[PDB]
Amino acid sequence: MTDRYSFSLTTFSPSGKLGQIDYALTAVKQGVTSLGIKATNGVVIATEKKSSSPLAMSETLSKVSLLTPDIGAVYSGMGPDYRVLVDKSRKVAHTSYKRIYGEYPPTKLLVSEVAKIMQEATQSGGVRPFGVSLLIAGHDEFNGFSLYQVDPSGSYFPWKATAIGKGSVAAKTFLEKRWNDELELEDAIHIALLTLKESVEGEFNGDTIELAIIGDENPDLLGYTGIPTDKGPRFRKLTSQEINDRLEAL
Amino acid sequence: GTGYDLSNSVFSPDGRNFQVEYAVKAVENGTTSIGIKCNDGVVFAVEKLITSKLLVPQKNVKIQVVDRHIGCVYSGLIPDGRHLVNRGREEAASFKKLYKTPIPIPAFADRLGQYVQAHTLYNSVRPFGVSTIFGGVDKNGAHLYMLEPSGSYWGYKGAATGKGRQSAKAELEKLVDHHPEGLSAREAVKQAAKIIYLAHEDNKEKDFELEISWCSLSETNGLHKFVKGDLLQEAIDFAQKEIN
Amino acid sequence: AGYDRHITIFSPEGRLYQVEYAFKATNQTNINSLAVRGKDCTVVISQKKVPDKLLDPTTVSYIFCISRTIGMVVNGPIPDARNAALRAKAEAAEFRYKYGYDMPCDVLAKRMANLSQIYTQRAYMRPLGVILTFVSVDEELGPSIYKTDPAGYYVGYKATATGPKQQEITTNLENHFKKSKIDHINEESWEKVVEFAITHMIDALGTEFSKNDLEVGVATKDKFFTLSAENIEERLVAIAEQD
Amino acid sequence: FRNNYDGDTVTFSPTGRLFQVEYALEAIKQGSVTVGLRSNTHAVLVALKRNADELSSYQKKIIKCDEHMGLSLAGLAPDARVLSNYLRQQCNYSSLVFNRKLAVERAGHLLCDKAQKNTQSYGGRPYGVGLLIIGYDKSGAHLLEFQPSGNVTELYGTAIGARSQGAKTYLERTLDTFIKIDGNPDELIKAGVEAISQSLRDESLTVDNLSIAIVGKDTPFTIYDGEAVAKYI
Amino acid sequence: TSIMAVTFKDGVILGADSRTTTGAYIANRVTDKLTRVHDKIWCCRSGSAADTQAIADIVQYHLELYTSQYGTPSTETAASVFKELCYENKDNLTAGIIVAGYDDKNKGEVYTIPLGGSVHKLPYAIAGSGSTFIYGYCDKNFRENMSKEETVDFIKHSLSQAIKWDGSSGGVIRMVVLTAAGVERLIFYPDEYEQL
Amino acid sequence: GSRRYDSRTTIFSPEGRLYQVEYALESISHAGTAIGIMASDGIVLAAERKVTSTLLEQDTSTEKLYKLNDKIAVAVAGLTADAEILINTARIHAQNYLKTYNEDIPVEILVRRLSDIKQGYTQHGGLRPFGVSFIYAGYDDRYGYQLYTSNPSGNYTGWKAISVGANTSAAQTLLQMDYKDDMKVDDAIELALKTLSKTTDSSALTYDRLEFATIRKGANDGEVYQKIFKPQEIKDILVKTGIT
Amino acid sequence: SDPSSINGGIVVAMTGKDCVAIACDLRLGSQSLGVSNKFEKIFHYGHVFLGITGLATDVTTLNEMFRYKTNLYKLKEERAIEPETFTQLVSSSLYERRFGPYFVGPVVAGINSKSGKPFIAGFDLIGCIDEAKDFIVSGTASDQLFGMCESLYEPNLEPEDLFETISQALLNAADRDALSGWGAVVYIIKKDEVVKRYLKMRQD
Amino acid sequence: TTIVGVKFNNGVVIAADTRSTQGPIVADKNCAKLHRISPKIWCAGAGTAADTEAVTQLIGSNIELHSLYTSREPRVVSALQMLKQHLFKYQGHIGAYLIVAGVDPTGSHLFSIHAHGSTDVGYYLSLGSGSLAAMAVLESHWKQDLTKEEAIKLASDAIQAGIWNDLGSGSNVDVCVMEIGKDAEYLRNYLTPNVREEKQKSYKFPRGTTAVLKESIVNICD
Amino acid sequence: MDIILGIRVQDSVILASSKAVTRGISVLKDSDDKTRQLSPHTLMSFAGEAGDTVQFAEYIQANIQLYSIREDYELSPQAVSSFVRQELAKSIRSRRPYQVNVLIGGYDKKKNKPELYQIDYLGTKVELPYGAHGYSGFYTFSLLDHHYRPDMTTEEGLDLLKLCVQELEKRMPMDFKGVIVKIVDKDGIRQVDDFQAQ
Repeated sequence: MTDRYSFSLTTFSPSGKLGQIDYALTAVKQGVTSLGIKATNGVVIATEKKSSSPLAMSETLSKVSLLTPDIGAVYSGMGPDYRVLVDKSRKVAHTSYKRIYGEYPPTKLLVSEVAKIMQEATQSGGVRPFGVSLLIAGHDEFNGFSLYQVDPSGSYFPWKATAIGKGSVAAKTFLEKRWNDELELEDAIHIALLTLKESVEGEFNGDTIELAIIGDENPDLLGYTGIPTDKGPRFRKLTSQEINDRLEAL
Repeated sequence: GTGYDLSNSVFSPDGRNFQVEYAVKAVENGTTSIGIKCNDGVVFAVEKLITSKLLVPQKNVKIQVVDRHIGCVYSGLIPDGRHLVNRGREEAASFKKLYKTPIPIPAFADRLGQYVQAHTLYNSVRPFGVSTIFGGVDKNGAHLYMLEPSGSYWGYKGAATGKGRQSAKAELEKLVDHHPEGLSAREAVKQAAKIIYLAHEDNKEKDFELEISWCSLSETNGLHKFVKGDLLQEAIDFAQKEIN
Repeated sequence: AGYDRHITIFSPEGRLYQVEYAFKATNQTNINSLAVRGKDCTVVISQKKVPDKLLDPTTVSYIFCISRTIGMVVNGPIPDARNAALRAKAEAAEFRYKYGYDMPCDVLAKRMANLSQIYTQRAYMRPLGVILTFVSVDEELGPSIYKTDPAGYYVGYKATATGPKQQEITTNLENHFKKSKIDHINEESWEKVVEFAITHMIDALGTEFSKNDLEVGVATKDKFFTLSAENIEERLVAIAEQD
Repeated sequence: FRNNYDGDTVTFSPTGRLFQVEYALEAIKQGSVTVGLRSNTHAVLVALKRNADELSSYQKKIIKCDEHMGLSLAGLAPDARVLSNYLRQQCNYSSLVFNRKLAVERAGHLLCDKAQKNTQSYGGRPYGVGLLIIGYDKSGAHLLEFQPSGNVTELYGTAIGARSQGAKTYLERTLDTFIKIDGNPDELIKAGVEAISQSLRDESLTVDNLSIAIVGKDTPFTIYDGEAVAKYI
Repeated sequence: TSIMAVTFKDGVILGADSRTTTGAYIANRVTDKLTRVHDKIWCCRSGSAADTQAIADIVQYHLELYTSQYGTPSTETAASVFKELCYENKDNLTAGIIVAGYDDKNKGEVYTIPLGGSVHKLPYAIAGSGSTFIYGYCDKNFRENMSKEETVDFIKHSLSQAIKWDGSSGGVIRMVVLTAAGVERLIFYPDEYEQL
Repeated sequence: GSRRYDSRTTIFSPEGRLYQVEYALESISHAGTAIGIMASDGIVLAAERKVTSTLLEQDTSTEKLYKLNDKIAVAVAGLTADAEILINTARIHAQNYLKTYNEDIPVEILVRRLSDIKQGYTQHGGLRPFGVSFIYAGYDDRYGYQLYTSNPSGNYTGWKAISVGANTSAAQTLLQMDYKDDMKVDDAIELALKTLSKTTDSSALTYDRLEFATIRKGANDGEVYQKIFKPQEIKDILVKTGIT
Repeated sequence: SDPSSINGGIVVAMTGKDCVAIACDLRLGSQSLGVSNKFEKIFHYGHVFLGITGLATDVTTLNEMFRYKTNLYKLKEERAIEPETFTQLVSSSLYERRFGPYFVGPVVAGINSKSGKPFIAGFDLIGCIDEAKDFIVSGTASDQLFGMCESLYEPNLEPEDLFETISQALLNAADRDALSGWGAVVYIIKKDEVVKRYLKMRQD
Repeated sequence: TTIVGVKFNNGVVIAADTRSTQGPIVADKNCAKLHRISPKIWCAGAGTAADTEAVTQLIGSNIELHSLYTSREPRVVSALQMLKQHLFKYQGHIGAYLIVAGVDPTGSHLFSIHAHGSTDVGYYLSLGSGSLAAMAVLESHWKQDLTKEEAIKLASDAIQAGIWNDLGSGSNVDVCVMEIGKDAEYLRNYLTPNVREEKQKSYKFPRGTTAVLKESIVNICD
Repeated sequence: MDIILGIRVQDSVILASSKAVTRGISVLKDSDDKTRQLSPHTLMSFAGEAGDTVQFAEYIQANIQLYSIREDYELSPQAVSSFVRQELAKSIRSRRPYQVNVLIGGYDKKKNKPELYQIDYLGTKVELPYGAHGYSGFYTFSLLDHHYRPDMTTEEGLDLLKLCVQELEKRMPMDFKGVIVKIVDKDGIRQVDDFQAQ
């Protein structure tokens, strides 16, 4: 027994390529499309709920997840790898930040922590890189709204809007045409729905689409009253119904 | 491509673990051994090849006891069998220390099962080169089991493994049909001796020595004991007689 | 290079062959199982095949009682199946100890799926060649079915099927639900839900069953149990007086 | 074939063989010959010591483990030192903790289990030496044969090493005779020396070439070399 | 604290007072000292409340895992687990446990694990600070194979005396009846038992 | 065993070269170019952002210039994520030094430490090296303005002007041509931009594709100041130097 | 014996109208022996102020620790740490040594650079936060400081007035404590500027 | 300190005084003793102040993580089990004594926990130095099936008993109501019966009263 | 305890340390030098627990000499004193603490100013015009408080110390057998061999 794989499984090839990272990126390319758009007063991230069978309950599988009350994430690639990354991300937000400063981490720093976790699966002994790309959206007092992308290599970059996965090339092009620095959240939601429609083959509705936003504080989602400074989470997942109402004005 | 059979925990394209399958070959190349479940106990018997006149008779015991109520016999790489019984004993001691009661056969079966299965999980270890037949009596009856190198096991009415496993299985199947009400410990012992003699034809070249043990609620008080002296000869004769 | 097919590292196409081959191992037993949700119960049915006459039929099972409330049926070789069952039992017992309440079906499923994901990422551990279907009547979610595979994937189902002829059962079930328009069997007794399940099992596989060709597990509020050959015969008799 | 499955001890060949173990067994056959035989009162070890040059000594082949137990080796000497040492400790443990002399049968089981661990794990290698264990315990005289594969067997007599087959046939023939040589050590020894010389070919057993050991009823395990073995040549 | 377990014809009954104190102050006057470790295996705790609760919680864990693998555990096995924990950790624990359970084969059984971690199978057992005052009474009035009604009366009378003399005991008297029929919870108030 | 899948990242080739180091350097050669120029009154760091899009938020972006100290900074060429790992340990080493001696860490000592970390992955541990090359720009009261470079091998050297990443050959030639010991920070700024401008594999050199920073001892003060230029500031300096 | 009474020393902080004050004595002794009259007990990281009383060696170690942590914080966050945040950092840093504590009495003072709101806080040696709006006191003459502050203090004082109040509170408290005194320094803090003044006091 | 917990027909309420002390000195005349474990699980502690706060935030952090992992609302029995197992491990060295109350999918709950790791369940509980004064009130007025309003009164009355009769307690009363179907409502300073009377004089000093030795500007900007 | 005194004048730091080593009832040596040169312009005197004293001094010396070779530079006195403070501060919370008090006198060649640091076994550091460890301070700090001036010459400093030593030889119970005096300035460290009667 005992893990005796203490050497790297990702190494440099004569051409300078890191094979395992390139291959992980290829797995990301085969994944269902997901995207994110940053507005002036919010951020939207969305993807398609590619149910693997009509007998499956697509709601019991969340592709969009809350990391902190003001930060959410979505991905493209290997769903199981994403799931554990979310568990680790939620935990590191506490162990490396909340239990020290008594407040949730700003978006860039949490992204930085996730990125570190992914980089390590690129050099540590006995493991393969995570086969996913993430789109993390959030808000924090001193930086406002932000959107980031994290790749299998651990690299991450901020975006105004972007797409990853299957038809990311076409979707990125469609976003470059409609994006401007004056967009309001509802506008971005609208643009998000339009972009996603080109990537979807079959049914396109609130039950096959998963979408969340980072907007204003939702005092009704807090759970208690009595403390003025505590106004609620900015992260909110739209309901199947909220999505349909917007599809009619498509 | 190929090479799927060079490392222990690798799945081949058809979902198999070739190293475990090769371990099975070591088992089939071994001496034959069996187990018979009777109406209130179990009987174990094994073929002991006589390599030469030099082997002191009755001295190289192959059947082993675990705790005081379990018997274990195996075919294949003998050292691997002992290794497995050593673990079985630690497993039994651990269970008794914590729960006081001696370990139930089904519980013991899974203990050996999980350990054997564990050796098919990594390439840093090799699978066990033996198939094991074991059992005994507990709070609710007699139990007979057979465990393969894959860690696979089930409860049995009768079981056999090794060189003459086919002959043995054919004989065991007849018994099961002609005795739906259940065989008696005394009968099972003789029947066991017979089956081994018949299964010896798949190795008739070398001479052999018979070994039997049993565990019966009425005949041994539920404790594992070896069949010796008179009861042994009486069984050897019963077999020598029906071999002609 | 060609070793990207022996351990769990990516292939140039971003694939994990060892995981795909582990999926192959799940059909080695040539058994089919299915699960359906009642109004207030959950049923799992699985074929039972005992070829050898020397085997004690009572010890041949692929259904496991994980906890007082959770049941698990496995598709794959029995040793990997027992490995999963032992771990699941331990995880369920530990959860109750640490958090003070019974581990939910979907939570145990996630936990087992995460464990599987790890074998998928760490080289020294191999994937288990099995698919696990967990069932129960959760105190918050009601009747539940959650299934995990060697890729670390898991999801909840209205009903599901696993095995060599998985597809035939699945489409049969899909057709029934497109018709009824509801996500469960509208029956008050678990007995009738078991009958529905066996009935559709027969239609899809095109085979008849005796009391020893099946294995059944039922989940009710606060308890999961398996049927005896006789409880099954009683079920087979009732379905016979309808056809 | 073979070449692909003989890289380490943790690999089974397609026919269920363990080549590294088989290769270790081969080092025994290349070792000098040694014989062992017993009656009901004594157990004897006879060994042919091999030398490098005519300027070197003849490497010892018999090692004492306790007052009632000892063994002879064939193959890698260092492995014999490791194994005999483990046995010395086990005999020691038995005396100190239970005030009991270790049964030869038990010593064989301990040796088997120790060797087995080196045939199922990665990184290790099988022991490359054969051993003949003799002793006198509460159930009489005993002779055991140890193989690196982990297989230990109790015999009336036997031989290992090169051309060991000669002595082994002679012993398998002399059985009924030597097994009864009770209360007469010198006779059992001569019976052993006659068995070993049945595997000679190169030379003839000399005084600084022969090595004998005996244990029995009222005889602690003692080793005889040189002048002390003259009366048997 | 006053606790006791009594085997009888149909099974076994556990009884206890409901007073927990910190010095002379009654921190809880309605404490529940009858602790379930399995469907039909229960125990009465005495000594450090923190310690006994931790032990019981762990035993419950061990018995739930045992059940998942090997079926229903015997009362003896449950007593063994308690013992293992109490004996091996005798230096850091102050726990006196009475274990009582109902088996279909063995009927009702009672095991007492006192301070040192030793185990004793008995027809009936009493423990806690209040037990010293009822040794004579219990030894003179206990009989084997009593009926449910008689046993309940025996426990009720015994504990009321223990409560009468021991300031550390008091409140209500709680009982748990373990038989093939099931599990029954009984409670008896001061106005009743005080006038016996 | 595992030995089968071990690439052996730390061995010599028959020519006495370290495979993994040579391949990591090959990787570095495809990364955006980074330039460092040391003047009499300051230091300049300039780097080209590899790959960009209209939607890339440049204001909140940093992929090549990082602050290590208030007096030391680095320009990165290679795997960004590998760089962040090293940057963070360097930031720690600097604070440890300040805690121990109550003095800011001398530039070379921090550079040597980071280089030693890199060298380690080259001799033991069986892990791949970091695919990173750094250009360090710092100031201390012992050597004043300093410029250093370190690569995957763990080797480091000091310079008056240098470049890392893509097209260093062409860039080094241009720098060696117009560099002059008595230069001034503003001259350096211009030399840096011109050089990048001639070596870019892109159409034109725009502000959205650059990162700029200077370490000056602003005369009106007496202390050292690090200025990591903002988008608008880069756009400005781009027009002034005549590149618009 | 008592680590908190070996060296001596005091610290006090007060809030005013859009301002805050933090003050401390300058003594450093060893039991009855006065050793140094220049041991300041107030430090600052960016615009956040920290005063520390207690064992001198821990006062020094803690300052070095917080300089170390606020430096990294700034490098990663790209902004100076705020009063509220730093208070949580002190608290968690102290509780980390719960069973081998630093023998100190920390005090935080500052103005949130974004809300302009004045802030102060105190802690016991293992991290418990005391977030009073008026004043925080610490040191060998803490009883005296509580007495002065409760009497002299009043809400919304102007910087120039708060200075007179904090000073009189410090001075008169110090003079009734044998282990406190030997000089004093006062910090008046405003969103834009910070003034430091050394007070004239008894030297016995 | 005086903290109480009272169960009513459709929920549970907890309250505490606001006096914090260091020996016989009042350090904070209005500190908040009611802490949040999760949105609807609230807590109050007595004993080592740093310990109740730390233990509350640690388990709170872990409860949140557990909630996210299971996609379910936090349960009071989980906070109880995590708190007690943590405290037991530390053999009483973490001086945390707490009253935890809350509502979750299974109903309303009320528990007490002691530093050594033991727990209790009840309909009404009190802790702290003012524990006995508060319990005298609860034993006199509590009754089964209290209404939300009766519970607020009873709890509030119990703490007042502590404020007035226990020297270790004083100032204000804080309350938090947790009802089965709604959000929890925290009522900071629900009662303020101890306002300091206006002082007889103003101690504002005429500027220049304090002798200064040296002055200077401090550099904040880098 | 032993006598450890230090004084910083205009362009140098003077360190005076008693020469006696007493164990129980006997004065074992009367020419003990309680000092170690850490670097050419940095000197450290020490007093305290029997074995820990020299072991600590020599340990610090080794570390500074190592730093000097590795960097081919000399750490400033303030840097050295900070390194020494951290070591003592680590020690106070370890299994068995170094019970050593020290005075560090150095001449900072970059600032061209002498510096005197007093650090006790707890890691308590302070920079002073003059310092002392143990009971010495009780008689010398009031003397120096009276006769000290910042602009004193190395010679005026030596006369000031002579005054301190005379007071110690008059009022202190123990016979410390005189002191060894060393001067630290821009030219290094030299020992005043003539203090037995200066």
